[PDB]
This record gives sequence, C-alpha cells and structure tokens, in this order.
Amino acid sequence: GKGEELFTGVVPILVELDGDVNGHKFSVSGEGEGDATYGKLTLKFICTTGKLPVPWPTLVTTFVQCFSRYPDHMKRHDFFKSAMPEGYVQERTISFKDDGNYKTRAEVKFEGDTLVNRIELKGIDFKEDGNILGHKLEYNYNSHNVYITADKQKNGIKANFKIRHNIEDGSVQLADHYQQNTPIGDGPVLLPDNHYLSTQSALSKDPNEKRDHMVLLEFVTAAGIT
Amino acid sequence: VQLQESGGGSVQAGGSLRLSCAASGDTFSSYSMAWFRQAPGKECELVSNILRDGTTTYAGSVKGRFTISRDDAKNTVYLQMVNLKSEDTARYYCAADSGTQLGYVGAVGLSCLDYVMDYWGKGTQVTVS
Repeated sequence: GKGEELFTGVVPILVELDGDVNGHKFSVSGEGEGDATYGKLTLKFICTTGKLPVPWPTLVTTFVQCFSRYPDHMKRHDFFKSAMPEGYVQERTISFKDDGNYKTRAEVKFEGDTLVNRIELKGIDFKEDGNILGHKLEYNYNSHNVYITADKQKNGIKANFKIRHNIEDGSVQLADHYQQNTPIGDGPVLLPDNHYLSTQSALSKDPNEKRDHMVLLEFVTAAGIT
Repeated sequence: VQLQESGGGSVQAGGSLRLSCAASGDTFSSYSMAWFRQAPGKECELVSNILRDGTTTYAGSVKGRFTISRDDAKNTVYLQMVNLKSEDTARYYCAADSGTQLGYVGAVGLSCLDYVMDYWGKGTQVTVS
C-alpha cells in the first residue's frame, strides 16, 4: 500500500501540543524520528512555556502509532499507516482514578516527508493536592498493551487500555484510556480484526538540556493474531 | 467487590457447562463483565463480554457455542458453554470493570492481567476430555 511504503525507512517526526489543565496553560514541542521496521521511536519533548504543570509520564500516550511494527502476517490490520499521508484524527479521554481527566484531539499526518502529531489537550477536575498536579509520579514507565477494535461505522478504529503510573510512595495510579481514530481523507483504509499493540517506553533526560523536557525511547509491536 | 466463579470442572467433549460468577456488594449493574480463559503455555484470551449497556461480544472460536448473560438482581454473570471441545480446556476467570470497555475479544497477552480490570475472580478450571 501507498501508506505502508511511506514507513519503510527512518521518518522525521514533529510533535506539537497546547495544553490547559485546571487552567494551567502550557505548550510542548517535540522532535525525533521513527523507524517502523523496528517499531522504534526516539523523541525529545521540550516545554516551551517553562515548567510543565503535569508530570511528563502522564503525557507519554498523548505525545504516533503509525510507527508500530506490524509483523508481515498482520500487515492487513495496520489501520494507522493505511490512512497516510492524509492522516487520521486521534481522540482520547484519559481518566485518572480518583482524580481529573484529559481530553485530547490530535491530527497525525505527513507535512512533506515529516510525520506530524498536532495535539490540543484539556484537563479538568484535577486535585492540586493529587498525584498529577502535585507531581507525585515516578519518572519511569511500565510496558502496556493497547487493545484495538474496528469501528466500521466511522471507517476507523477504537482502542482501550489502562496505564499504570508508579507513584513515589510505592502505590500505582491508574489512567483509563478511551481512544478513537478516524481517517482525515475519504479514501480507503484497512479495518483490522481485534489485536493489540505491545508498547515499551523508557524515559530519560538530555544531560545538556536546561529546559524542562523528556527524552522518550519507545518500541511498539502489533500482536495478538497468529 | 469480590468475584467468585463456580460451575467448572471436568466434562466430556460435546457436553455443556454453565459457569457462574457471583459479585459481592451492591454495585454490580454499572460494571462491564467479562470472561477470560488461559490454557497452559498460551496467551490469555478475553472470550466474551457483556457491557454495561448490555452489548455482548464473543471470540470467533466460541461464537454460536458460548452465551454470556447477567442478572442484575443476583449480581451474577454466566457463561453457558455448549458442544465443548478440547480447545476449550483452560482456567476461566470472571472480571468486572468500571473503566472503558468496548467489547474487545481475543488474545490479550501472556497474562490475563495485562488487560487491566478493576476486579478479578481467582478462576475455575475447565477440562474437556
């Protein structure tokens, strides 16, 4: 497919986010590249408005599943690449247990040779004393699966999963994710059978960076179908 | 909430079994309920859902043989299995969740817990001979 062919090599990525959480406004710019052949993402995000008012790990899922490695035998299930280059809209509600929620709308598409993720995020009903606005999450990340179901009616897909965020006191904070993806173009896309993306994420810091930022190394592999 | 499965055990191929799962407490109807199963050395499978809105889904391999249902008075969910096959041998788990549930069925990973649910039963063995 034309879409799939766009990902056979290393592709530059740009991520741009404008956020408002409980009235705390912030912006983030990210740059990196993706190599779908290996399901590999390398990305560095910088808060351009100063200090990020929420923990970096809470924004990982929001900050390009078109870079997932779909094994050859599963290639017909890759909705994300099939929608390229025109791209897709990705919307989520992320509900933090006993705390507030993020709602996100993003457009993921090519601008020239570069894969762009443009995001608007709104967070409401958070506790200033809570794990999120209080910055009580550990700077790490567990492996998680993303469960995908087709949405024939919208010519797209949906997904659900929960993220387990480790808390500094030894507990875990759950973040329930509802996700929907719909093509921007009106052309054909691949509608998958049920499957999941296995995702491992590693968070780090750039030793030469003084700004508030996050370095992300991530591997994403489609699975669940034999 | 505690979940307790019953109604499993040994059964002849071609036979039937009705699994039951009873929830404690007074908060059942708002939960989406699911049955998972895992055989030795295989990925866990979410075999059937019954969502809060009543919607049911089934893994392709059990469609037409398995029927999921719930009783919001007895706070129980059931899995009626007919024409059991050797392929159905596994430990079966009941689960309840109040988060996003869309009716996913199929493989979920090497641990049933990889598909995050609010509450889990300890499961019950079903062995088809």
